[PDB]
Amino acid sequence: AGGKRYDLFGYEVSVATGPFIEEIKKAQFYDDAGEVIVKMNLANTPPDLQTYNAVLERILNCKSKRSQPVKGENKFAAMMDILEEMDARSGIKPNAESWGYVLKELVQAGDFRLGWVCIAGMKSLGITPDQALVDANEANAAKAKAAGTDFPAYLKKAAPESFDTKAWGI
Amino acid sequence: AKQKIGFVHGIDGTIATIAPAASKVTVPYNTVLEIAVSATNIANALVFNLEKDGSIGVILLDNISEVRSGQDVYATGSLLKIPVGFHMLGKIINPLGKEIPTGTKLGLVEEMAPNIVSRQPVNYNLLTGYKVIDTLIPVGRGQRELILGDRQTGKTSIALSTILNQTKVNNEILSKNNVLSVYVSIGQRCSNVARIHRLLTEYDAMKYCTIVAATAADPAGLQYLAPYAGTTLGEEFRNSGRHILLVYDDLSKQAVSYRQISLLLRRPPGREAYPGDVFYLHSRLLERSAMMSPQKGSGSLTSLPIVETLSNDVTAYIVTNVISITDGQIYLDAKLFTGGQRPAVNIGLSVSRVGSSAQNKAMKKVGGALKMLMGEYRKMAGEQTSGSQNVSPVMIRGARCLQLFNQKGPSYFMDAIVALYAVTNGYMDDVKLQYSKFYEFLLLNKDLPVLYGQVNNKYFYMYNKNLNYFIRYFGLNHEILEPELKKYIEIHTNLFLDNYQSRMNELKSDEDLVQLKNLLYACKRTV
Amino acid sequence: YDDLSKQAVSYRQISLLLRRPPGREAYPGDVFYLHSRLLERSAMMSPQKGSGSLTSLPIVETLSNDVTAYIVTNVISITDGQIYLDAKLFTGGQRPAVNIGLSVSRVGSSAQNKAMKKVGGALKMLMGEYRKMAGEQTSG
Amino acid sequence: GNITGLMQLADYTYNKTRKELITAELLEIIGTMTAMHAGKKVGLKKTEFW
Amino acid sequence: DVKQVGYVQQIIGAVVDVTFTDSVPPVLTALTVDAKETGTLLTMEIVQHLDTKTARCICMSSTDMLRLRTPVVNTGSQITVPVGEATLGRIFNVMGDAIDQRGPVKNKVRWPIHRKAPTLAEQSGKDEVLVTGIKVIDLILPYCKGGKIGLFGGAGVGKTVIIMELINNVAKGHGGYSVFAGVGERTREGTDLYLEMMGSKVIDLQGDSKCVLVYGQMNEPPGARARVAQTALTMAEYFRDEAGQDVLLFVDNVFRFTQANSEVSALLGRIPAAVGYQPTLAEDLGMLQERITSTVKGSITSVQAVYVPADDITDPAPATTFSHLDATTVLSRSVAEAGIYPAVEPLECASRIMDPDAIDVNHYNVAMDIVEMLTKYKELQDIIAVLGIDELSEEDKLIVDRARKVAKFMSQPFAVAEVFTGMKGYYVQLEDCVSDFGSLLMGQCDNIPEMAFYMVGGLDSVKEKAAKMAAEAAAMRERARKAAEAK
Amino acid sequence: DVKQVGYVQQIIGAVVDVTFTDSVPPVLTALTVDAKETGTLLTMEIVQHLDTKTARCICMSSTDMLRLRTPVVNTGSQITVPVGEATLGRIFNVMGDAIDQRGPVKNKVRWPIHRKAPTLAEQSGKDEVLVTGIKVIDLILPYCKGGKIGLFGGAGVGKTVIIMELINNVAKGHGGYSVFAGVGERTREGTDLYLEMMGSKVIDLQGDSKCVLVYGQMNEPPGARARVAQTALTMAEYFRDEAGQDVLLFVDNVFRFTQANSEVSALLGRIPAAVGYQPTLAEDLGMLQERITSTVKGSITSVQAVYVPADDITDPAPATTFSHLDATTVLSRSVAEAGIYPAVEPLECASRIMDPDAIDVNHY
Ligand SMILES: Nc1ncnc2c1ncn2[C@@H]1O[C@H](COP(=O)(O)OP(=O)(O)OP(=O)(O)O)[C@@H](O)[C@H]1O
Ligand SMILES: Nc1ncnc2c1ncn2[C@@H]1O[C@H](COP(=O)(O)OP(=O)(O)OP(=O)(O)O)[C@@H](O)[C@H]1O
Ligand SMILES: Nc1ncnc2c1ncn2[C@@H]1O[C@H](COP(=O)(O)OP(=O)(O)O)[C@@H](O)[C@H]1O
Ligand SMILES: [Mg+2]
Ligand SMILES: [Mg+2]
Repeated sequence: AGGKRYDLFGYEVSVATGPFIEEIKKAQFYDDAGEVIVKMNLANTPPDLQTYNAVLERILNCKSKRSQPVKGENKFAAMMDILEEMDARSGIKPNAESWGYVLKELVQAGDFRLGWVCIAGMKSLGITPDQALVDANEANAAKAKAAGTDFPAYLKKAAPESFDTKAWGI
Repeated sequence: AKQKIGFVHGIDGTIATIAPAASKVTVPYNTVLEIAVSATNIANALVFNLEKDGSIGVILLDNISEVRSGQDVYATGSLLKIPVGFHMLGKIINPLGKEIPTGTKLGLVEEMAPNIVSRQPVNYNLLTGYKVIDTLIPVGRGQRELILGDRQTGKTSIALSTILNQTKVNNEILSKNNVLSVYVSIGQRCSNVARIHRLLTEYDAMKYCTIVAATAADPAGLQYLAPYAGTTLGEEFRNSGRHILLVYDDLSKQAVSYRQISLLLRRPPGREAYPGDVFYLHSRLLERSAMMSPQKGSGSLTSLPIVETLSNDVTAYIVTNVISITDGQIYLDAKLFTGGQRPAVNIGLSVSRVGSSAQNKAMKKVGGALKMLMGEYRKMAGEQTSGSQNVSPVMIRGARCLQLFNQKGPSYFMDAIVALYAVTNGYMDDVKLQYSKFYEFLLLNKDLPVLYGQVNNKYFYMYNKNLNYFIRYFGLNHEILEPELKKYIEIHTNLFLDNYQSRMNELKSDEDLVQLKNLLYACKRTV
Repeated sequence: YDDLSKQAVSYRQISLLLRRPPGREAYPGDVFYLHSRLLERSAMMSPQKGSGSLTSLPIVETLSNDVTAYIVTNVISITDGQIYLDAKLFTGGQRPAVNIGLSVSRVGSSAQNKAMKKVGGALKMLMGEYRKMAGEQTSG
Repeated sequence: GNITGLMQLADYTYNKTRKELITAELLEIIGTMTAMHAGKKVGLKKTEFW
Repeated sequence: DVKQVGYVQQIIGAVVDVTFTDSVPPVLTALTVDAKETGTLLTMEIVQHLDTKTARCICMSSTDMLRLRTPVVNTGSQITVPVGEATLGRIFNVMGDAIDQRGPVKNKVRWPIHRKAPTLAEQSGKDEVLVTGIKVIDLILPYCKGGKIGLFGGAGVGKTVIIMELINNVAKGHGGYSVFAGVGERTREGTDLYLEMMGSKVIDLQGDSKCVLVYGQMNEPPGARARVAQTALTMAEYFRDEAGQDVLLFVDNVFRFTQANSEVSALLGRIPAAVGYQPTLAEDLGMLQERITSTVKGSITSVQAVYVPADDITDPAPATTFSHLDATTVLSRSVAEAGIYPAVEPLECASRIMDPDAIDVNHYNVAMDIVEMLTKYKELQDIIAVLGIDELSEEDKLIVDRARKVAKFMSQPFAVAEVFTGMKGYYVQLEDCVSDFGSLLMGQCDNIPEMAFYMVGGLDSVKEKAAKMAAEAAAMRERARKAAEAK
Repeated sequence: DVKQVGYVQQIIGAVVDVTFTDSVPPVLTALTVDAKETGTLLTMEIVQHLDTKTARCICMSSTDMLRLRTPVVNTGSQITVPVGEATLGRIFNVMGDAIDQRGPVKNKVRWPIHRKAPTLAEQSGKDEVLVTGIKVIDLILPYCKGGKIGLFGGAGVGKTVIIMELINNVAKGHGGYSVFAGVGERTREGTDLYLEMMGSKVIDLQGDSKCVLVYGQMNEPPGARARVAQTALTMAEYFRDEAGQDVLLFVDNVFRFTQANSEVSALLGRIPAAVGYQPTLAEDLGMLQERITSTVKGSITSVQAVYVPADDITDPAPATTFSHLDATTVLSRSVAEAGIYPAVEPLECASRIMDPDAIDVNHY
């Protein structure tokens, strides 16, 4: 019930994607969604925009990447890398829902500076953010301003007046 | 019941000759055999020659000292196979699959490569962490780029730094776009493998890495089959849609082992004593590198083979054979390594046959500028600078970029594009060459505007480390990142030139001057 | 003959495939004797033999202006002179692109006619000095 | 004079490398040929002639 | 009726020996082994005989899990290959089996792989220039229709990119057909070429294609890698003789066809040559090259490539390939390291049709004058390296600057090199290609700077680039003025 | 029990073939002939099997007056050589026999010369600079305790003198048992070293000796020179593992070990690879090199010399020896001709401990 899709080699391609989207929505840790995308691709079902958006949803709502904890986890990096895989690699383009998920994570994390970049990138592409999230971003910014956490503490301290390999920390 | 085929006629070191039993039983070619060295233990082997009189020339791979003449020989009828799976990550392993201590599924060792329809062209990058390899010699996924150079020039360290670079990203992104790694040590010392394992455990790069060691004490047949075993581990990660990276240490040693095996088995020599079909060897090995089609999971495995070079010659048989195979090459010159700069890449001789398509949107524009700048700088750099104030901008920017190319370890993408942007756009033109890296250190780890209070930028600061995924998508040549980037770099340059450059030039004491010198070298190292 | 270098490769193939013992540059030993079987048949015959004559102009291709090769060293050892062309002169408009210093005819003047000996002696005494003068003068 | 001396060294090294390469190609060919000769059996390989 | 069976004696690498009781088949005959035991149809091709009852044959597929004394069928014919319109727009192996997953191949006929060369009476030499669009080639090496071309050069010189650009510029306008033959090629290049020919609609599957692609790559064994060119020739000679069309025959590359047989030479028992190549190399290459030639029926405009290992031109393989060509294009590392692309050396390369009678007199004269200038340019780098530019006459500096402009001008950006250059390609017509070089030859454009010639097409683009560079230079000058005014 | 017996089959130089009726022994097994026939004791190690009921084996002593049917006795073991404190201050041969004319070595156990290398778990690379007192060696190519060292140099460049200066500096003030393996070098140098040490009370025979000497020199046939380094490693590994003590290992030089194995390979019939070298050169050299490693039990700070025929680094033997070392020292002839000594070419030299993590930052 849709336009037939094709690969770069002109071969016919499947579009039946709902059964895999259900495997994403049933997930509890957002590394399983990646394996679902892989097992989808092996069956000649490439991901569509709805599938990537469901993967971003499962990313945002999940607690951890895997059952066990991992050091260096970043809830936003995986989302933005899926966006790069969408635009550059696969050719699909994101929509307002995708950037909205990406902004919800920055709102939760409190990273108020990347949120402004997400906002500017939305309206530069025509997308209109939800003012709820913009107000939450500015609120977190004001909190970090008044509390002195506008930047980390290790930046707001004097550098060594004397040059020394140990003083600068290298 | 095990089926017997003959008895060990003779044995010449790592090879053996099998004489047939009284039965007419036939053996297949390239299949594995077993030799009953004892009632309990077994010595695996592999067929390399069949002959008119039924004799079988055999390569030995385990328990060679226990082999004698007259021992019975059983046949499995199968090609050589090894265990494969995610359970092998974080392990040093014999190419036979035997784990090496420290202190169900099986994959064929010799498989065909993906055909012309089962591999997509290169689209994604592999951040080696070094600015040269990411800018002017862009390595990609599914690529097979050689690492040349004389002894002790940084060949192993480049691949190690690549593996170490990938870890920080792989801990962030999903487990499908992360690139794992294999380090195949052919003919190397066991101590080097122990040191590599310790390094990877220190930086925690061993969760996403495995090692396949075939040391010099080990049999030649094991050194011969090691890289095929590494590619066989990469088979599953291709077919499981994941990514994986191969680092074949010295393939010249892998060819010495093949020469030994062949000549001891009374195969005819060839050019430089090799049997002749040593090119087909590396061909079968390296053509397995590919960026797979979406029909096959969009998987990939990069190959970074290493080849030793004698007196900077690219005329030897193996080097030519491999340059003919590999897309690009990363030529490491002793004259530059010994000439001070490290990594000692020679851009005139190092290339990449993928180019912009490998590297990213943000890096495409910077590389398009850097290529032109270096092509202009190559023509002038032979001149001793005489127009010290009449020097061209290109002579400045190229020297600053060469200073930035100096590294020891890898570098984050965000921590490289900004540093190269400041060079190509000339923001780092007033400071002298020697301070080109201390500038970068402050630009990446000591935010001066945030320190000196000049904070007008809304978001752009080099402390977050997560702006990379916005640069990687939008690019710095965008409406939102370009002006903030300029209104960060210009204040950084101004505060530097005012406070630090001025204090630096005022030094006359030998003690403070040496303190500063050591600081600049340390900044060259850590950054 | 266009040309004898390929005749030598053919002889080498015939020999090696028949397992004749090899030699320098995978050529048999008697490959010199091959060209001597051929070029010695060239001769200016006697008045007892009809006064006939057979001239030979064997061609031999060089590679990177190598003359220390095996076939070249053999044919030079055989021939009653030689002609040496150069590509640096072929590109510089000097066509035929000879090298008079390396080009030699041991038959110097007995071949030349009465009208040609005088002209050739003059041109030799001219070119021998033109070479010394042009070799030492500047480009300007 | 210095250029001459450099030229004589270059000539000695060139001719040395030339002769060594000739010997190397010769020993290679004789080695491959010798290996082929070694791959010949000494057995009688008796067969019926009646 | 019944096909005789043979029994394997020994298996050494790609070489196998076979017994035949009744009588051995002829040389180059195909011999099958069923897929029941080894999993795939293992084909083999006799290279030489040993005894009246025993013969030895190479294998075009890898030999794995192959027992001794296995039955080997005599097909009664050498390797038959399909030919026709159905071969168009399809990838093919050595055996002719389609490896692309497009479908079966309709074949009303199937020609063999080895065939006698055309007789001297059949041959036809027609002097007719081929407009490649490339500038160096349009001037110094005018490619001849129905002739033979060779892109000599080592690794990383641009002969593959020259093949791609020549395809893009010729095969589109070539109303006949075309054939590509990857021999020891990188498989990635095969994917790139296939997707380019698909996006360019040279290979229009639903419509009508006009390009065959045969591929035996580095991964393949030597027996396949040697018999690819014969397969592509079986495809091409059909279009030449039967269909009567004009054919393009691209090859990448012949040195792999050589070294494959070299990899089997020791197994066959043949004694090697000085460089380690097979003793029959010249004959083996001639039996292929002579098939690549025009006839009274048609004309194959072949374009070949040769790997020159270690940039050693003295290597026998290119040395023998010189004679079998008409346009010996040569590429060099030096011109490539100087930032010029295509990295052609005009002095080292030559053409047969570069004659006054075959082409225009002005074209021949301009080409010969440029070639005469560049030799003096070499003789003057010999001097400037020592003395300096000051110690040369102004008449000498003039030709120095002219040659320095010519060398940079004969660089050219290609559409295929958009990835590396980042600049759109230019198609330079032959007539403009002579008016511009002649205008530069007679000092008509000496006021124009040097770098304006770098990586452009015709003379109009040069003047555009000069105006540009003057604009940015005035910008830097006035910005320096304003910076001095500011501080 | 009754001893196995065999009969000689053919002789080509040092190489012998032995037919064993019952069965062939394993490779590396020793085979002895009585002195009644040849005139002296002769042990011969098996190196390969040709067929069942046959074994090709290399002689240690000369094959003079050896016949084609001499009975041969299987010892049932590899070449066992002594170990322990009894080996101190004594010269030994390839067979572990003494030649110093002093007395019977009071060994308690003998170990085979051929041995598997340490496992990856046993190895422990500890980076510590070794102060030699030499000025070039310290700055550019700093040595490493427990690591390997290479003095790569041709004929008349000064690598033996460097070894002697390193002995006078390091070895005497080492506090650990030293070993000196002469492999195809001048017999005069062994006498000079023995007298220099017997005078320095390093080989005090009436006291405690801190040295071991093994000498298979150029006079000896290749069968000795190809298995003498293994004997010295058998001595060193006992002090490394059992005693748990740091030791040195001065090889002068490994190139004659390689030459000997090449001559042997020609006698064995193996096809030469390049420059008339054996096809198994890399394997044969790595089985010796990888035994030289600092395990957790101890450390072996080897100092190997290497010879370069015709002053050619591209010779396969040094070219393969490079990878098996931690600190190279490429000596030159032009530098020696210029009067400079040591004739080091620091641009060709290299080291592993030359990092700031090990050596101080100023030194780097
Ligand atoms: N980028 C770098 N910065 C500083 N030092 C470096 C760098 N790269 C390599 N080195 C140093 O170079 C030396 C050798 O590097 P590496 O181990 O990569 O050499 P190699 O090519 O593996 O040598 P071999 O060929 O002998 O194995 C080491 O001391 C290492 O620390
Ligand atoms: N530091 C030094 N001062 C003076 N002379 C030296 C020095 N080092 C070496 N030589 C000289 O070099 C020559 C040979 O030294 P040495 O015996 O070490 O040679 P080698 O390196 O062992 O070479 P070979 O073993 O082939 O003779 C002697 O004449 C010796 O005096
Ligand atoms: N027209 C061109 N513009 C820019 N770069 C080129 C051009 N032609 C060749 N190159 C260089 O050559 C590389 C590809 O080499 P390739 O042609 O594949 O080598 P070979 O032809 O020897 O196989 C490119 O990646 C690039 O560096
Ligand atoms: Mg290395
Ligand atoms: Mg000495």
